[PDB]
Amino acid sequence: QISISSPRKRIYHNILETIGGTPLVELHGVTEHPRIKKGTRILVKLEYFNPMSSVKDRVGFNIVYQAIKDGRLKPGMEIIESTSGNTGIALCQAGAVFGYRVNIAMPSTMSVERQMIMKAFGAELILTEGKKGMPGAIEEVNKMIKENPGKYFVANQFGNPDNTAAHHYTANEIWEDTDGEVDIVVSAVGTSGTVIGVAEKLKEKKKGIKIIAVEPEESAVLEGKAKGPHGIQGIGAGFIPDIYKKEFVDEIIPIKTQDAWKMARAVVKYDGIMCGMSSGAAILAGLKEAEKPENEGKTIVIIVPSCGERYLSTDLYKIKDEGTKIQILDSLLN
Amino acid sequence: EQISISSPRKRIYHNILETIGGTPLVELHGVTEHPRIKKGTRILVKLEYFNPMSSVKDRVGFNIVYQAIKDGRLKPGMEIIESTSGNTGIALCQAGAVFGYRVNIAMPSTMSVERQMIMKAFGAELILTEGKKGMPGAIEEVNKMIKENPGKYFVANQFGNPDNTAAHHYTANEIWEDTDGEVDIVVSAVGTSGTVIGVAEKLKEKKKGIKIIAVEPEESAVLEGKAKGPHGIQGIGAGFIPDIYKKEFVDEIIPIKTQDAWKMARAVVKYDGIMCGMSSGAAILAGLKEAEKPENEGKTIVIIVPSCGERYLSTDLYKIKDEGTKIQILDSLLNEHH
Ligand SMILES: *Cc1c(COP(=O)(O)O)cnc(C)c1O
Ligand SMILES: *Cc1c(COP(=O)(O)O)cnc(C)c1O
Repeated sequence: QISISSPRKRIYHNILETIGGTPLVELHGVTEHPRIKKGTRILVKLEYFNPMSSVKDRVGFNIVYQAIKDGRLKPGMEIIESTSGNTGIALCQAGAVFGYRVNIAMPSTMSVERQMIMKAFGAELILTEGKKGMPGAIEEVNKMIKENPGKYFVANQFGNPDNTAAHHYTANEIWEDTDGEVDIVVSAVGTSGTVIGVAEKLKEKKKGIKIIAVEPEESAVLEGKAKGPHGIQGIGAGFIPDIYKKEFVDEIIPIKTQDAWKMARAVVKYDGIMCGMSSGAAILAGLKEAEKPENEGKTIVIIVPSCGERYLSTDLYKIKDEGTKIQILDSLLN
Repeated sequence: EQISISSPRKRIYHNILETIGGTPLVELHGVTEHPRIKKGTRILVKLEYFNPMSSVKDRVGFNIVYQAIKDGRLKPGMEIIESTSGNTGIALCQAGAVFGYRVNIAMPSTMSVERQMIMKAFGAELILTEGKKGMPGAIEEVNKMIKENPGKYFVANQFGNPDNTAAHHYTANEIWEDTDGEVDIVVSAVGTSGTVIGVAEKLKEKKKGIKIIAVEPEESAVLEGKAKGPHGIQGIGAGFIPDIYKKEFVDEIIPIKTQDAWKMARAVVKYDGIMCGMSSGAAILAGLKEAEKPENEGKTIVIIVPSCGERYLSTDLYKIKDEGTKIQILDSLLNEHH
């Protein structure tokens, strides 16, 4: 028997109130492996259920809403951030609701898709020199702040603890949804707001929970390697964010870009869940935990930051995989 | 005011299909700020893009496949087929993936390449038909395939399948529960008509006096008895009256111009921060038109929002950049006289 969702029994005052309370869903297709025991539970928390389909919805909202409550953002000021991704979308959504102008700086070469999304929300785009990358976008933001003191609130996603703090809700949802049974949480790391915010709130609930960060093998900076070229969009920032707190992270798992994409392909094919690239990374790390003998019967929760639809212009679904399901899962796990 | 985000669901879903439905009902504020709309009337949008694949059709793909499995119309060995280049294709692929059935989707080779990619990701077999022939070419090929392979295929038949309409009794129950029975008017832009009919069937059981409004393109006003015509409101205006349409359940039909549907959608995202799709712009505009009627003062108006704007980035939806303040834009959208 299969029951769909019941009424929410709420009228939301605006779209920001629909942020969070994201669903926790059992994996079955990709967990069908002789070495993963029946009792081991592998669950994915689908952050693309947020109104703009990513985990960053929580971040854009909390950063802006807190700044407004704080007086760090007040009438006549504008929001600014250098970002070409989900954070920019999330800031645009918050700014639209609150009635604050949003300025997003990114290299002109970037996501013309996400550019259009940001413009649709009424953002002013600051398109910087393509060859200078994100450093060039940050550079222009700093120049604008210098020339206009008092005008701008900078979101500062990698240094702002309102990022981290938003994920106390993420943690509370994992705790409640699992009835306190969660044993391990796996999170692919971009800003690190999720892994740290979740870790600190869950540790408050149960010290024994294992917290696993995931990063690209090609840019394993949390593990002390250097910034390198990789293809896992949304993670591998190439530095350790100021909001990172190593004390709260129990293990770091490196995942190859190609394996993350291949995992994401298997998850949509065998579970009907259209996860993004970083989710492929997290889920593979989670499956690797799930086959460990010391983890038999444990409840493993894996954060899924975004949906595959935001990746159609990428190479994510371009490579075809050879073999049967078990062949594909063996190739990922070996 | 205090802004509070959503509480935990307090559920572990056995699979992705269990996350379908129970979509949020959200107040509009920004686009309702016009002198002709009274403070007391409540204008709400039901955001069907909260479904796992971001459209109302998740309910339809699911219920069509599930009810067919339960009935025995779909059984092991058979494959699912449908000619569709829209959201129904995606919803069938999602259902097929979870239930473990092959899904065959037919569409013109030139139509929605992005959602072609989405469907293939889900493991669907794409039947790409001659571009110039359009959807009739796709329907023709599905017809050929089922004729040659009797018993092999289960046809979803979205425009004639009572399981489409039936799925919307849940949509109706959600509207009913979320409004504490206060809902007065439901506005739905019509594609298959599953939503407007299924909602009407169930709500008309709850209380007398709930006004059911269908919305269609001004250019293809076939429900109002006008002739089929070219229009740009993706997801609606099929050009015919679907077999599941029941005119007795519909109180009024509102035609909306393509250009106005787009402009409304642009306004909703900019002033309410809600990224609704094209057909949503049509439904919302119709809803605001209801909200300005004096007989509707203080009523609760519920507008179906079938899809999100991100599915429209390759269209002209956001290419036109409206000049003018919020009040000029809203005033220009409501200014038609009748
Ligand atoms: C932000 C993001 C992440 C990482 O989440 P953090 O909380 O920033 O570490 C992973 N994937 C995608 C697609 C993201 O946008
Ligand atoms: C299906 C659909 C509609 C219309 O809903 P019906 O229940 O088929 O009438 C409107 N917009 C979009 C984008 C759709 O996919």
